[PDB]
Amino acid sequence: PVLRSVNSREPSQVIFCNRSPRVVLPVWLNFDGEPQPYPTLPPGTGRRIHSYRGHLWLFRDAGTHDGLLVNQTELFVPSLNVDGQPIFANITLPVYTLKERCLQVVRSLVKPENYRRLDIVRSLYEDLEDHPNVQKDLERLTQERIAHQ
Amino acid sequence: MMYVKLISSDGHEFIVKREHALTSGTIKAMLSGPGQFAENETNEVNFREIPSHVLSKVCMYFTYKVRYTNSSTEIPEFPIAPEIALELLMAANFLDC
Amino acid sequence: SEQLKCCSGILKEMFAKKHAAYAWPFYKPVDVEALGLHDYCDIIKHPMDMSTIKSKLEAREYRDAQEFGADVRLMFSNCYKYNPPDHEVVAMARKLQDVFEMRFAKMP
Amino acid sequence: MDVFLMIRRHKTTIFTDAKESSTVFELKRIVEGILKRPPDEQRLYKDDQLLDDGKTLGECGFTSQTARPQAPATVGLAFRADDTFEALCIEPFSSPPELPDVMK
Repeated sequence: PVLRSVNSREPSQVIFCNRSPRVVLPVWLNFDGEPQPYPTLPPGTGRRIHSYRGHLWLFRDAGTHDGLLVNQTELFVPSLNVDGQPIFANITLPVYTLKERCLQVVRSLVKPENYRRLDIVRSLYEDLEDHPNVQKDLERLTQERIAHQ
Repeated sequence: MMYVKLISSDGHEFIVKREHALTSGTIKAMLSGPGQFAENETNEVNFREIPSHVLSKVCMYFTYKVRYTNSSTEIPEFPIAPEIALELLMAANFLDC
Repeated sequence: SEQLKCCSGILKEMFAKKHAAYAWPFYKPVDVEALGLHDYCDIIKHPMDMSTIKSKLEAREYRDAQEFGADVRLMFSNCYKYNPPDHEVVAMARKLQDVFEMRFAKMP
Repeated sequence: MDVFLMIRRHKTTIFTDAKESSTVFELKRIVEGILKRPPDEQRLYKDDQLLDDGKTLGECGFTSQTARPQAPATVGLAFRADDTFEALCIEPFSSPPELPDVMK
C-alpha cells in the first residue's frame, strides 16, 4: 500500500494536542498499512509522544469515527526533530459540510435500525447508513495520492 | 460586497454576502448565468420549501464556513438542535453545501 | 582525574554515530509521558541516562572511575529490570553495555 | 476580533459582521449601503435597549464570545416614515415541528 509507516527506526518526539471538542482517537498506520488505535485524548488535552520519522498518523472522533484534521490536513508524518526540538500535531475539527454535519447529529439521535422510519428522501437513508470509516477514507486518500504522480 | 436575498417559504427575507451565499452549489448555479454565458445574473432566490427557521440556520452555516475554512485559528463545532436536524439535513442536501 | 578523563573518553564512544543504532534509547532521560509508562518511577528507584552521566562528569561529581562505572551499570540494570528478557530495548542495552564493558576493562 | 450579527426588522434579516471597536453609527452605515436608508432614519436595538450612535459594539455588549459566526447576535431595526420612528417589530422565524419519536 502507498499509505503506511516507514520502518525508519529513527525516533521523533511529537506533541499530540487536541484543540477539538471531540474525544480524539489517534490512529497509527503500521508497516503493512493497517490502522492501529492508540489511547484517546480528552478534548483540550495534550501529551508528548515517542514516535519515529516516516510514521503515518490520522485522527478521529473516538465515539463516531468522524474524520478530524491535524495541522490543517488529514495525515501526519513527522520529520526528524531538528537538533532535538519536538514536532507539533495540532488536532482540530475540520469545517464539515452542513450535510455531513447534519448526518452526524441525526446519527447521534437515531438507532441505525430506525433511520428508515425518518420522513426523508430515500437517498438520505443511504447517506445516514454510510458511517465514517477509516478503511474507506484510506482508499479515498490512496487514489488522491496516486493522482499526484 | 454584493449581497443577495434568500426568501424562505414563509416570506422571510435573508440578505447575505454574495460570496457567502456561493457556499451553496445550488445557489451558485441559480445566481450564475444560464449555463456557460454569465449574463442576466439574478439577485434574488426564492425557496418554496425551506422555512425561515431552517434558512436562517443555513445562512449561519455560510458565515461559519467562510470564516473558519482555511483558518489557522482553532475551529469550533457547528451546533444543531435536534428539532431542526431533520429539516436542515434536507436543506443541506438540496443546497449542496 | 587522570582516570576521570578516560571515563569521559568512554562516554564519548557510547555517543558515537557507529553505536547509534542501539545507543539512542539511553541518550537522554526516560520520558515516562512520551513512552506512556504509569509505573516506571515506582519500579526504578534511581533512573539514569548517558546525558545525566555526562553532566555529572562535567560537575566533577564522580569521586573515582568506580563511581562512574556504577552509574553506567545502573543505567543498564534499570533497563534489564523494568523490561522482559525478550524485549527489543533489552537487546540494544546489552549491545551498548558490550561497548562499555570492553573500554572500562582496559583502564590502567 | 470580529462580531457577527443578524440585523432584523419585520420579515427582513441581514447577516453581516463588524469589529468590537466599530460604533453603532458604522453599523447604520452598513445598513444604509444594503437597504438604501440613511443612519438618521435608522434606530438600532439590543433587545429592548436603544443603542447610542456613539457607543462601540463592544461597549453595547456584543463580544466575539456572544456574537459568533455560527450563533450571531441580534440587532433590532426600526425605520422612520411620516417623520417619526415606527415601533421595533421583528416577526419571529417559523417553529420547527415537534421532535419525531425515533429521535427521542
